[PDB]
Amino acid sequence: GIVIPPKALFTQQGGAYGRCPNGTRALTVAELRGNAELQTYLRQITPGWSIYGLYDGTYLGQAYGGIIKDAPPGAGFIYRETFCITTIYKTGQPAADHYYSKVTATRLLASTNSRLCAVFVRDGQSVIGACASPYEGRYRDMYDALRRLLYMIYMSGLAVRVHVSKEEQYYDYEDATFQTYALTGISLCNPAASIC
Amino acid sequence: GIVIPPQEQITQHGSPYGRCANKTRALTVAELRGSGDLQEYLRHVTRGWSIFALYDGTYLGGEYGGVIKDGTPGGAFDLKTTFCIMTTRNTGQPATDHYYSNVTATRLLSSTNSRLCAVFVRSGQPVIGACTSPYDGKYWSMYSRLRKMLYLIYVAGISVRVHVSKEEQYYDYEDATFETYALTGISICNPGSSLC
Amino acid sequence: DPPATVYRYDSRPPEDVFQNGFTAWGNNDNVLEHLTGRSCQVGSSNSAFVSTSSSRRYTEVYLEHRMQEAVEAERAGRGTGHFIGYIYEVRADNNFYGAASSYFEYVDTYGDNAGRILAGALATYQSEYLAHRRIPPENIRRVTRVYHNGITGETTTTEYSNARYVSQQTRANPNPYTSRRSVASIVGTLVRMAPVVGACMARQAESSEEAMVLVYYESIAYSF
Amino acid sequence: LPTHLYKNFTVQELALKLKGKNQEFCLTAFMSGRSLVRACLSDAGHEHDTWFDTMLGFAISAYALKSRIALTVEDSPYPGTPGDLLELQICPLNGYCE
Amino acid sequence: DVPYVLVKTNMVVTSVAMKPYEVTPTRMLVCGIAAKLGAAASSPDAHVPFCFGKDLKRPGSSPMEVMLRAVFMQQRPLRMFLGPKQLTFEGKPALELIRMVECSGKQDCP
Amino acid sequence: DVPYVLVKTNMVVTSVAMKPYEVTPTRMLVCGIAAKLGAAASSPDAHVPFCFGKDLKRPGSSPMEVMLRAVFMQQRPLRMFLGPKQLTFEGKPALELIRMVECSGKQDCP
Repeated sequence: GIVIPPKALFTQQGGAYGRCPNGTRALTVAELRGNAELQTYLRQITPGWSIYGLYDGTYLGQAYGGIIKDAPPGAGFIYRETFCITTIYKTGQPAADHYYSKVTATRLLASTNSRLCAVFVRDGQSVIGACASPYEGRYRDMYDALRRLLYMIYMSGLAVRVHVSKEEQYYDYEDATFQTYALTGISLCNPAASIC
Repeated sequence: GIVIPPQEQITQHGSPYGRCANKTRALTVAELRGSGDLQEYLRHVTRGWSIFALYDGTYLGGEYGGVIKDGTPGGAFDLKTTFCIMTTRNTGQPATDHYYSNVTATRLLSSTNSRLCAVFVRSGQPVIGACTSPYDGKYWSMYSRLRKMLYLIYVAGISVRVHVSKEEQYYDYEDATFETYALTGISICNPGSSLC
Repeated sequence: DPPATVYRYDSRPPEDVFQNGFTAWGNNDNVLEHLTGRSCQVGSSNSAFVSTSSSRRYTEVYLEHRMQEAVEAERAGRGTGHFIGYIYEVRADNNFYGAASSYFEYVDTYGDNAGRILAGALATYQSEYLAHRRIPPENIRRVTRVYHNGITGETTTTEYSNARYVSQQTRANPNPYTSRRSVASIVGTLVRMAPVVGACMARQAESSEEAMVLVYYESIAYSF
Repeated sequence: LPTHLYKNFTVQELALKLKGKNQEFCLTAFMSGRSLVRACLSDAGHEHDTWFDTMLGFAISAYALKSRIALTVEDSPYPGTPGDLLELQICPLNGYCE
Repeated sequence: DVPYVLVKTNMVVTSVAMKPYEVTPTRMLVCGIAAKLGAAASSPDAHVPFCFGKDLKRPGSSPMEVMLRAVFMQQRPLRMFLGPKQLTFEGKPALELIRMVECSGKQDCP
Repeated sequence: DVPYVLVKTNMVVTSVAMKPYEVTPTRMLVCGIAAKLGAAASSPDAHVPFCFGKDLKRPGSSPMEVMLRAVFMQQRPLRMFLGPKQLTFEGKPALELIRMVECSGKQDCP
């Protein structure tokens, strides 16, 4: 099952013609579908007979009855108002260390002035996603070091123990079955040294 | 046929636990053992039934005489004091370019807050040693670019034409059979080319 | 468990492959020269190994890209845009040894500095299996021919079965292949770019029907 | 600014040196049928030009990958001298720049 | 410019380029040519010029710049959000690249 | 901390890593695992954890970083000066690396 962007990430003055401002990303219908409160919120803020673009489908103002109609990626961008969510969310959980072993890095992703991310996968399953931005975040200064090793391990098929702080959550990948947090450390596996 | 560090390449007070300070490094046996100025200096300033640590041995000074005893690498770091040589010598020569050709970069050396060096060999035998540091030197500005060319040719085994400036001399390498100056250029070169 | 089926992308067509399988370039059976690409290098080809991969997906992707190269070449004017590639399905037996396992053993015998980190990262990445000396027609079971008209964009998949294929209940050898220490100057891992592919694999897949630009994985595996 | 473009050339020489007291790097692009196209990117004094480092790295990658590049050099008012490199493009790996 | 954000799929970065940002000298342009894997040698999505701005005041490499490097060396299939803006690359115009996620499969990348 | 500086020879870095500096934000660690050749897997020298600092206020790569990378990739045996300090890496203490020099032969690396 997918992960649902919390209502609070809903960019009030959403993007325009599919160009969500930097740091924000087009809400998907799969997402809007599963978020009851956001739908609920939408029915109140939406003026009559207005249509809204989404990455997937479209949203028809309460006049049309509040309809989430599907459509191809980027099709609803024809319309001026696009629903966008802010990619970063402050969980509130403590900044403790959490890590996963035997994972590989895949699925790069980069917005403009935002994070570079990767999906860590163990034997097929997407285990967790990690992001790093030099532009913002608790660990904005460690970006330059991390991206370099992020890169090496992605180019090589090297297993890794990844560290992540659930301090802040990231909603960059749309319709993800996995959670994405802040990258804080990478450690190539070393079984014979108690690493993986 | 070794390079002997000048008398001034020496710390006023030696260091504890074998921890020669940053920018300095332990004196060898073969190095002290080949320096009239150094031994003398020691005899005229070593009191008591005291012994000192060298990288690869010990120096019984004071009433012991001034005996240099062969040892084991880092084996005498056990002692209260180890003898440290500063590794940077401002030669005071002119900035004339000097180059060595067909050299291949081998044996890297690096240390906390100091320089990155390589021993440029040719035909098996060393030829020169060059170093780069972003922290100190007349050529700190060149580090960023140089470290790039240095890494490339190191891992790829590329022959090159190295360019050094003698304005600075270094003793980072222990028991050097070659001099070691400031790196100032690298050229993936075409025999007798203008770019060399 | 040793895989029973391994794959092999190749440019050679069924009529000969089904009749005479594949034969290693030579007798150099040194596990590191092979994994490091040295025994597949242009002018040093002699590996007593036939590169194969227990991963069909891996081969599919290689082909997928070799094809796109055709479309690109045509756009540049160096080609027709047409491509025909094949993926052979092979019954693995004892004479099939795992690249990785072999590499590690080699390193766990001659010591760490004897190996090359990425050379093993690759062997894992490719799921390479090594057919020692010879992979005979009786073992090749089926094949997938792929044709792509680059200009129109048509792709035509077609399978063919080799009659000579003898059925057996076998699988790859479960034990690592072993060789003596290499006595060669190995600068590093020879890989072909976009996507990164072992030089043996990449190179063994060519025939008569330009030089392959081989590069050291080490020189680009890190940003500059 | 008699600029020029050279497609499907290869990097043959790469060099980081010092011009007087300014940093400087140059490459020699070569194509079998012809002469060598030498262009140099010099450290413009103005410390901020990340350009130098960026182009330098990019040129090192081009050298590393062994790819054909497509390069744009301006010109120097004295023949037998490398012109200034203003743009560099790495052609599709394993192929040609169209 | 383009009236609205396009979104190409199954694209692969084929060539990359660094150029001085025609306007502001504090920035440069990293441009490339994306191609829809398998398309007709002649379809519009078989040759898509793109560019993105790089700030020369900020040291290092931007997230885009790092991915752009990986996916080129590896030829990974991507979803690209192109436009509206149009920069000029190689004479012709080129769409600004504003985002780009690697394709997982037929699911997100048709 | 350990009593004094250790000098291990024929060390081969077998794993690298990065992590933030427990006590400080403006810095982080880069760590590894070195292994002395010949040593049995039981031997503690079969896997020595090390680390060293990196100042996050100075962008770039330190010489020890550059070296580490090259020697790691190349599986170059080393002579490392570890201690006397200890930092935490992967839950355990690891010796601060203050210097390392590649080996030439049995002479300098016995």
